[PDB]
Amino acid sequence: FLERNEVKRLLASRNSKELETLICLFPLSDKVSPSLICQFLQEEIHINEKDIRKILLVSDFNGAIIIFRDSKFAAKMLMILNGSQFQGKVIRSGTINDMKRYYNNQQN
Repeated sequence: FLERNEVKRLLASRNSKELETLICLFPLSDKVSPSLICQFLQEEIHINEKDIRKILLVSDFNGAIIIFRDSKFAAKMLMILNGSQFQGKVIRSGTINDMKRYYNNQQN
C-alpha cells in the first residue's frame, strides 16, 4: 500500500505538532501482529474513521502509529491506556523515538 511511505515520513517528521496529536502504540507482542493490531484497536480504542485521523501498522519495531483527533487526547490516552497487561506481557506506548527504544528492548 502507501503506509510505509508515511511510516517513514512520520518516523523522520520534525513537526512536534504531529508527535503530539499522535503516538506509536507498543502493545504488539510476539503473539500480536499488524492485522490483529487494528482489530484490537477498534476493539479496545474504539478507533474508527472518526476518532482516528489515520492509522498505520509499524511492524519493524512492533508499534502502531495513531493520530487520534487531538494532541491532548493522544498523550492523555497514551498515559491512561498503556502500562497495561496483555498477552502475558506489559504493554506500553510512546512516540517514534520511545518506540525505537522499546524496539531495542524487543530485538535484544
